[PDB]
Order: sequence, then structure tokens, then C-alpha cells
Amino acid sequence: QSLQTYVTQQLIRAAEIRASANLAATKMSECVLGQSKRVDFCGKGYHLM
Amino acid sequence: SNNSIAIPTNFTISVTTEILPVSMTKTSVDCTMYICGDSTECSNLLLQYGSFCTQLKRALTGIAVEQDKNTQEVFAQVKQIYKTPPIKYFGGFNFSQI
Amino acid sequence: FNGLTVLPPLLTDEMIAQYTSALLAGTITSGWTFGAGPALQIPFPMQMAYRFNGIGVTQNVLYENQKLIANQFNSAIGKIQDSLSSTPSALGKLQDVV
Amino acid sequence: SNNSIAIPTNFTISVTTEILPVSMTKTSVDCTMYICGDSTECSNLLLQYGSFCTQLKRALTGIAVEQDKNTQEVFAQVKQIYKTPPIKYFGGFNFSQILPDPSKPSKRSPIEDLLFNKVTLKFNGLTVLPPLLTDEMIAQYTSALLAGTITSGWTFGAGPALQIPFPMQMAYRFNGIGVTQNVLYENQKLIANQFNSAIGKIQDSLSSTPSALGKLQDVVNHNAQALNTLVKQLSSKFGAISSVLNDILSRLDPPEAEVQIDRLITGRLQSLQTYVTQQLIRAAEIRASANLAATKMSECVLGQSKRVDFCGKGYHLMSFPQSAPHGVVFLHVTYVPAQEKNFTTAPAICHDGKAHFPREGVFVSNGTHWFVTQRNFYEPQIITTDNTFVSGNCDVVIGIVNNTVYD
Amino acid sequence: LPFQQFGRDIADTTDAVRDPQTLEILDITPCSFGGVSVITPGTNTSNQVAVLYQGVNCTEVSNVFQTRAGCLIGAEYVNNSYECDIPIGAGICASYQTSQSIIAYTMSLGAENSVAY
Ligand SMILES: *[C@@H]1O[C@H](CO)[C@@H](O)[C@H](O)[C@H]1NC(C)=O
Ligand SMILES: *[C@@H]1O[C@H](CO)[C@@H](O)[C@H](O)[C@H]1NC(C)=O
Ligand SMILES: *[C@@H]1O[C@H](CO)[C@@H](O)[C@H](O)[C@H]1NC(C)=O
Ligand SMILES: *[C@@H]1O[C@H](CO)[C@@H](O)[C@H](O)[C@H]1NC(C)=O
Ligand SMILES: *[C@@H]1O[C@H](CO)[C@@H](O)[C@H](O)[C@H]1NC(C)=O
Ligand SMILES: *[C@@H]1O[C@H](CO)[C@@H](O)[C@H](O)[C@H]1NC(C)=O
Ligand SMILES: *[C@@H]1O[C@H](CO)[C@@H](O)[C@H](O)[C@H]1NC(C)=O
Ligand SMILES: *[C@@H]1O[C@H](CO)[C@@H](O)[C@H](O)[C@H]1NC(C)=O
Ligand SMILES: *[C@@H]1O[C@H](CO)[C@@H](O)[C@H](O)[C@H]1NC(C)=O
Repeated sequence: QSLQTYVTQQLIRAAEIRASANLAATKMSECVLGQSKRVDFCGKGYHLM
Repeated sequence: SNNSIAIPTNFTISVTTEILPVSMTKTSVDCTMYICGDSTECSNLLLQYGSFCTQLKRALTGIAVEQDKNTQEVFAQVKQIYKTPPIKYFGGFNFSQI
Repeated sequence: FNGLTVLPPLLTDEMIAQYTSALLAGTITSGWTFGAGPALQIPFPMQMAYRFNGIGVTQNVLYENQKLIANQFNSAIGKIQDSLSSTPSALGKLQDVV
Repeated sequence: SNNSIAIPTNFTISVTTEILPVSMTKTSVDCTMYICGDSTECSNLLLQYGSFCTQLKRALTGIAVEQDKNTQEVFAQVKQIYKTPPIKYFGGFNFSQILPDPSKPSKRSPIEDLLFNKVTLKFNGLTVLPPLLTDEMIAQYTSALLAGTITSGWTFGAGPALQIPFPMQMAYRFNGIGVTQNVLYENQKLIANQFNSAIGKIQDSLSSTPSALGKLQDVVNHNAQALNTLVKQLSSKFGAISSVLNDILSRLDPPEAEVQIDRLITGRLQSLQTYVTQQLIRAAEIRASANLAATKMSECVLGQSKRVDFCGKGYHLMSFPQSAPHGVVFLHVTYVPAQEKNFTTAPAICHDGKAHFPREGVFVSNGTHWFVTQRNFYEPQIITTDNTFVSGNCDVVIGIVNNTVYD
Repeated sequence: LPFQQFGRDIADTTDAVRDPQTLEILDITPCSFGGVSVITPGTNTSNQVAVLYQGVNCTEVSNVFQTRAGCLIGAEYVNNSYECDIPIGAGICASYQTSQSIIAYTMSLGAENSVAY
């Protein structure tokens, strides 16, 4: 039971970290490799780089 | 007002920081070692329960491979490894900190 | 521990640093061109003028105020170091994960 | 360098493939049948254990409805079913591989047929529910999206479908990526040939590497594995005397048989709970993927996206959806600059004591003369007052060069 | 084989048995089981219902219709297609339409419109 609880909690945290990693990849593609016109996606203000 | 507008006469260049997690520690658990240690009697008793340990192993291996894939996806955007010129003059812009 | 092992990540910190350096060198020397294809070198003031046109401001604003923009960017980059150093909680999310 | 720029002199039309899972297999469980089979003695104790069976049934029903909703979100964006014109001439662009093939009985495109062939995707109370939308209906949605994109561009996404010649649509997409219309119209045959060759290479690329579709297969495999595991879990004894309930009932006294039946019930209920939790997590992952696919359909297929690397690698021109078993394959047509040339660039041109900046493009020197060129393509023009604006004096700008501006 | 007496599949369930008296291999199929769904318009509207036996062929089970989802009793198949009201299964939806009864139909994806390219 202890191992099952550990594995389930780890799976949920892995899903959360995967969402964060996908957001980071999107930011790297848009904020870093380009200029983003999406508001508040790349910092606060008018995004330069 | 229906005849009043506000226009900025100056600007500010602002640098902000955004911190994003990408990967978490990869853990592997030996089901037999944790549940039963070195006891053979406990291992034989545990084998009756089924394939729980195999499912645990598959889940944890999937998580570890997922962490590696996360780091690859975030940081491997560029195929080429670019190098800045030795002369670090970029129009007065100082990038020494980064 | 007891069957609980931590597996080292595939990419070491040095390799992630090299990816970050490659991205920085690309975005400094080539602009956004290396993301969408071949890396096309461009003077950095001209790249920042491109970006100013991107946000709706003409090129003359940057070229006339180049020194002021450079000073503002340098001051902001300098303040980023102090802002990160003073407050550990700025990194808390990462720490939270661990 | 202070004065060095690199301007492309050619382009490549590249078609890339993105595979995204959309739905996972919908499964239903009969808790009494799985835990107890046909034994009433087990059923009586299962009734005592509580409302776990109802919770598991509700969770699985929610997962199934979620899968159906994912499919409708991804594919049912088009309000009306659009049909490609009977005469399929689209300016030299050749959509035979992505358009439906009437000869095929399935009414599916060659790429869709290859995808369906590549991935082909026990009864102890476990059932598999068919999806609400058949593969034919998803194919009809995909054909409608393709017809709308080809005939109307992005107008059908944001309102009534508006007719437009395909070359004009490509010209406006070039204007979107920052390249003038003359580049398309002068080089129409080359761009059509590049698109045709890339579309032809897509099929061979998909056929060569099965791992490209592996994601979809992985989904299917996971489901199978889970179900198989659950069935095998009936063979386990879970601390009881035997897995078969009839053997326990016949061999032992009733009061002793109660504890063995309780152990088996606890083990099988735990197995079913583990299965349901695992599919809840997997359904969350598939829902994230399906939301991403719906966003891509809205932004890549129904419009032109300025987001970098969201719709292929390069400058996004357009996208085409294709149905696949339990997923969607996006063909991203993108513009990639090529054959770069070095040039000397200056921020401004000083003439008659006044600075001059380019309205669009940058200043380029071939070693002796100065021109204005657009950013993403090398088309030099003479510097004139029409393509320059003065805006300032000569002294302030750093790197200004002296040259004439014709009028 | 002569010494073998039972047969098991990949899921470790019995699928064939050798008859002890006369040597004959008999395959075992699990007896038919399936969920039962009640297709209902709102009880405010009517009390008539349809019954869908999911995955059960209509032989094992006042109009009977066989669809991929299962066997549907109490709904009449209509050739004309409407927008989906109550989803049933593989492209078949049920509705309460006017006497006044429950109809089952292949759902219509949408209106057909050919753009004048
Ligand atoms: C603004 O609105 C007021 C009404 O409150 C009106 O009297 C006035 O003429 C308007 N101004 C202009 C410039 O239209
Ligand atoms: C804009 O702000 C800077 C200081 O950040 C100052 O030196 C400059 O004179 C200001 N410009 C105007 C238009 O007041
Ligand atoms: C950049 O800033 C650092 C201090 O952070 C300074 O030491 C260095 O000289 C600066 N760069 C140049 C080229 O002056
Ligand atoms: C040209 O680049 C060199 C780099 O060595 C730099 O020292 C010089 O200041 C630059 N010229 C101008 C006008 O900025
Ligand atoms: C661009 O590449 C194509 C393919 O080889 C070639 O035929 C064409 O001449 C090139 N364009 C120019 C301007 O050279
Ligand atoms: C182009 O169209 C013809 C039919 O007109 C077809 O035979 C050929 O395979 C197509 N080529 C492609 C899709 O590259
Ligand atoms: C630069 O372009 C001009 C105008 O097309 C031409 O006369 C001149 O020969 C070119 N110089 C070189 C070095 O190509
Ligand atoms: C034109 O610009 C060049 C570039 O430095 C300069 O040497 C020259 O003196 C300028 N001519 C005039 C008349 O100012
Ligand atoms: C049901 O049984 C009949 C027997 O005649 C058969 O024709 C039909 O295909 C069966 N339907 C299904 C769904 O198995």
C-alpha cells in the first residue's frame, strides 16, 4: 500500500512537471527564438526579447 | 474624455525573471528489496500477490524517461552549437552576466 | 536507502549550460533567424530596431536613443543579479520540487 | 560584425509531420462480475464493502464521455461540410495525396490509408465501448477542413467561407510571413514543385520509420497492457487458498471461507482501483494532448500562426489535417530561407544633411552601390523617397553612411 | 497433443477442453454479458424508453435494431439524418420525434456546402 501511494503521487507530480516543461518549451520557442505579441506571455510589458 | 488621449514621451527597458521547473529527480525502487529485504520466505509470499512490482517498475521507468524527454524538449531547440565572437561589442549592450 | 535509488540525469549541468550558451549566442548574433532556419548574422542594434518595429515603435527611436537603451538594459541586467541573490524565495518553486 | 548582414536569396517549401493523440479506448467494468463472477456468496460480501463499485463505474463513464468530447473538440470545428470542386486544378499544387480518393472504398486519402495500415490497434466483465464518431465521420470532417482550407483559405474559420484562388491565398500567406507577393507570383512553378515533392516525400518518410507513429501505438499498447494485467490479476491468490472461488467454497467451511473470500475481494477491488486511477491519469494526459490538437487545428489549419515552432519548423505557411487511428496528423507547410549571401548594412543613409531609414527592409551594399531589400528575400531596389522616411538629422545616428536618395 | 487436456490463452483463461470420454477438442466461449443502457427523453416529456444491450447480439436478447454498439429495443430506425440528441454508439443517435416515438438514426455531421472555387 505504501509503494502504491508513492507511485500514484509521483505520477501526479510527473504530470504537473510535464505541463511545466511543455510551458517552458513553448516559452523557449516563442520568447527566445522569436518575438511574441502574446500579452504577458513573455514578461510584463511589450516583449522585446 | 472623448477628446483626450495620453501618449508616452519616454520608455523603460525592463528585465524580468520567470522561473519554470523542467525535470524532477528520477527514482528507481526495487519492490523485493523494499517489501521483503533479503528474506526468501517473504519473496515467495509476495509472488502470490501478482504483478504489482512490475507495474511499479514500469511506472517509475516511464517517469524517468519522461524527465529526460522534458529536458531534451526544453533545451535542445537548436541543432547547432553557436559561439559568440571573441570581440564582445554588441552596440554598447553588455551581456557579461548572461 | 533500502532499494530506493536515484538515477543520474542523461544531460549533465555542463551540457545544459552549453545548450543555453548556444541559444544565447544565436539570439545575439543571428536574431530570430536561427529558430526558423539558417543563422543569419545581423548587427545587434539593427536586430533591436527590428524588435522595436515589432512592438510598434519606429527605428529612429532606437537609433537616436541607442546609448540610453544600452544603459537601461545594462542597469536592468545588473539589478537582476541582486534581485535573485537577495530573495531566495524567487527560486522557491524549484526548491519546492526537490 | 558591425556592418555584416546575411540575406537569403532562395527558399525551400518544407512539409513536416506532427502526430498527436486525441482519444483513448473507452472501457467499462462490471465490478460484481470481475470480483465475484457468478458466486452469490461473494456478491453478498461485496454489497457489504460499500459504494466503491459505483465510484469506479462513474469514473470510467466520465473517462469515456471525456474521450468522445475530445474527439468532437478536435474534429467538429467546421460548422458545414465543404466539398472540393470537381475540377481539381489549384494553380499547380497537387493535393491528391491528402484529398479523399473516391476509388478507395473507405473514402480516405492515401496518407490516411497508410496511417490506418501502420497502426492496427479477456472477457471477465470488461467491455470496450465503440466511439461515437466512426472513422468515416472523422474522415469526412478532415475532408471538409481540407476543402475549406483549399477553396476559402482561413475565411471559413472566422465566418462564412469566401472563395479565393489558391495562388492568391499563398501570396497572402507570404505577406503574412513577411515576403512580398511578387516573390510567389514570379516563382509560382518552383513553389508548386517544391510543395509537390515534399508531399510525395511525406508518405515515404511515414512508411520508413514506424516509430514516428509510435506515440499512437504506445497509447493502444498501454490500454492493452492494462487490460491484460487486470485479467491476469484474477489468477493471483492474494493470500487466499486458491484463486477459484468455487474451490474455496467447496473445500472449506462457510465461516472459514468468509475470510478467504474477503481476502480475494480486497485484492481484486484494489486491482480494479489501481486500474481506474491509472486510466484517470492517462485520460488527463490524453486530454492535454487533445486540447493541444484542437489549438493546433484552430491556429495552424484554420489560420496562419506567428508563434514560432508551434506549427512546424520554419515560417508557417499553412497546415493540413489527416485522421489517424486515435489521433491526428498535421502536415505543416513552412517557408525556410536558403542560399544566404553576405552584405554590408548601414542603419541609415545620409542625404542632403538628413537621415533616411527604410520603411520596410534594410540597406544593403554589394561593395559599390547601396540598395534597399526586404528582410527575408534578396530583392534590391534603388533607395528612393518612396521606400524611405527621413525622421531626424545626420549627426545622432551611429553607423550612418552617405549615399544618394533618388526621387 | 495426446498428453495435453486443457487449453489456455495469453490471458491465462481456459479456451478449450478435451472431452474425457471421447477425445474431442471443445472450445469454450464465455456466456454473453453486456451493459444495459436506458435511452430516455426527459421524464417531463415522456415515459417511453429504449433499451440498449451493449455488445450483445440481438439473438441472445417493440422494434429491434442491431447496431455496432449493441442491440436497441424500442427505437425505430429512420433513414433521414439529424443532429445528435442522445449518443448511442458508432455513429447512431437517438431522439424523441413525432404519432410520437423514439427514433434512431445515423447522425448528420452538418450541412453540405460546396464553395465555388
Ligand atoms: C463628449 O461627450 C459629451 C457628452 O457628455 C458631449 O457633450 C461632447 O460634445 C462630447 N465631445 C466630443 C468631442 O464629441
Ligand atoms: C528618458 O529617461 C532618461 C532616464 O531614464 C532621461 O535621461 C531622458 O532625458 C528621458 N527622456 C525624456 C524624453 O525626457
Ligand atoms: C560589463 O559589466 C561588467 C560588470 O558587470 C564590467 O566589469 C565589464 O567591463 C562590462 N563590459 C564592458 C565591455 O565594459
Ligand atoms: C566595430 O566593431 C569593433 C569590434 O572589434 C568595435 O571595437 C568598434 O567599436 C565597432 N565600431 C563601431 C562604430 O561601433
Ligand atoms: C533556387 O533553387 C532552385 C532549386 O535548385 C533553383 O532552380 C533556382 O534557380 C534557385 N534560385 C535562384 C535565384 O538561383
Ligand atoms: C500529382 O497529380 C497526379 C494526378 O494528376 C498524381 O498521379 C501524382 O501522384 C501527383 N503527384 C504528387 C502528389 O506529388
Ligand atoms: C552592384 O550593383 C550594381 C547595380 O546592379 C552593379 O552595377 C555593380 O556592378 C554591382 N557590383 C558588384 C561588385 O557586383
Ligand atoms: C559622409 O559620410 C562619411 C562617412 O563617415 C563621412 O566620411 C563624410 O565626411 C560625409 N560627408 C559629408 C559631406 O558630411
Ligand atoms: C448476430 O448473429 C447473426 C446470426 O445470423 C449474424 O448474422 C450477425 O452478424 C451477428 N451480429 C453480430 C454483431 O455479431
